[PDB]
This record gives sequence, structure tokens and C-alpha cells, in this order.
Amino acid sequence: SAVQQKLAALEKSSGGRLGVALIDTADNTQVLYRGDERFPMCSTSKVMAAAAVLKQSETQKQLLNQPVEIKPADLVNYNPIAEKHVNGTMTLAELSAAALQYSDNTAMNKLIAQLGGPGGVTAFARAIGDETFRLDRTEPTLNTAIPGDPRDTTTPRAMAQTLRQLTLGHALGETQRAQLVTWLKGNTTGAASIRAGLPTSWTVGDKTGSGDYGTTNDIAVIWPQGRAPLVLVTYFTQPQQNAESRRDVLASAARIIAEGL
Repeated sequence: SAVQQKLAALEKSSGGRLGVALIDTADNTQVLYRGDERFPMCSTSKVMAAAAVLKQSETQKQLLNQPVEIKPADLVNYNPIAEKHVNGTMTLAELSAAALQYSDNTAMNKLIAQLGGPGGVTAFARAIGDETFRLDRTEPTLNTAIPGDPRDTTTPRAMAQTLRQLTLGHALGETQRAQLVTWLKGNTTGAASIRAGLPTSWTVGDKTGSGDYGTTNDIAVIWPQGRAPLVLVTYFTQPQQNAESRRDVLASAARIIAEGL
């Protein structure tokens, strides 16, 4: 289609490898570009960890209010919120918010620990029908994004389907789904990524990710005004280990997708 030719041209102009999956919930139509190739998730994996904790809270009703101690040894490479609470506590809700809206890496590691390790995050994916997602490592090493390495990867198609189920579907309880949506809508790191390619009037909830090999990712649920929502996943990675981030590519891919709906 026109859209796939424009995405291929965008990819060629960028020098990297682009993966896109769009689900239009109006008719369940999908647009895929490298939709079944694996990409390093980087921080987009935080959505799965947060959702796994939300699922636990369906049975442990008070779980999100459980205080978790932040110790100096817990701090890793990027901890904008956890740093503010060293030698104090954060609740699991606050850690989930921090992981999602500020991409706090300490917060992610606490979520992983709550789930019993990366295998606990992966198990949640399997439980909701995602056979592709795999989380293998903790922060910060899950962002190495080494070409060909299957650790800590998923495909665009799989992540779009899973994000749809978590936010618009019923993989989570009603209160949990609403909380996840609220968290995503409040993301602070996404202004230059998918959001930048979309009409300003559209409501977006997203989670970015970035890593080595110039890996630049964003996954979003999009609520256009007077129109069924869309799920859009944009993954991008580059051949040079020290490549710079290319959020503009994600914005451009979103713009190309938005041209047509």
C-alpha cells in the first residue's frame, strides 16, 4: 500500500531498521511493517511489568499501597523519581507510575522483583496470550539492544496486540485497566515521539524506550476525537552501537500512519 511504501522510504532515509504495527479498533484492521521481526523493547517493557503488578492487585486488593524501601544500592543508571525517595519508601502504585511516566529504571527493577524476576514478567505475557514477549534481564542491561540477540525483545505485531488487550480489552480488571490508561496518558517522555506526528487534538497514552544501537521506541494508544481508538507501536534500531536516538523517525512514522485514517 501507499503507507507501506512511505514507511519503507522513511526507513531507507533513516539508515536503521523500523518496525511498525497499527491496530485500528474500528474494524480490527492492522498495518504492519516488519511486524514479525524482533526488536529490543528497552523501556517499553515497563508496561508489561506494571500491568503484571496490576493483575496481582486484582486478588491482593491493597497491593498497590504496599510500601517498598528504596535503598542506595537499588539505584541504577536513571532513577529520576526513585532518587527523590532514597532511604524512604514508595508504594507499588508510585513505582508503577514512576516506571511508566518517567521511565525510572529503579522503579522497573522493583516491579520485576515483586513479580519474582524477569520470568515473572514473561509469565504474565504468556498468561494473557503473548507468546512473543520475553524479558530476560533487569535494568539497565536489558537495554543493550545487540543486533540479533533475542533477549528482551518482542515484535511489533505482538506488542500492539498486547497493548490493545491491556488498555482497551479486558486482560485486566476494570479498575486496573483504567489505572493503566491514566498512567499512560500522563507519560512525560513522549512529546517528541509518536505524539509529535499526530494532530494535537488527539489524546495519546504512550511509553517510550531507548537503548544502545540508537534504539528508539514508542508504543501508544491513541484516542482521536470522534473516532475509534488506535494502537500504534513504533520500534527503531540502528547498526552502530553508539548511534544517537532518532525520535523524529517515530514521529514521522506516526504521521505517515495518520495520513490515511
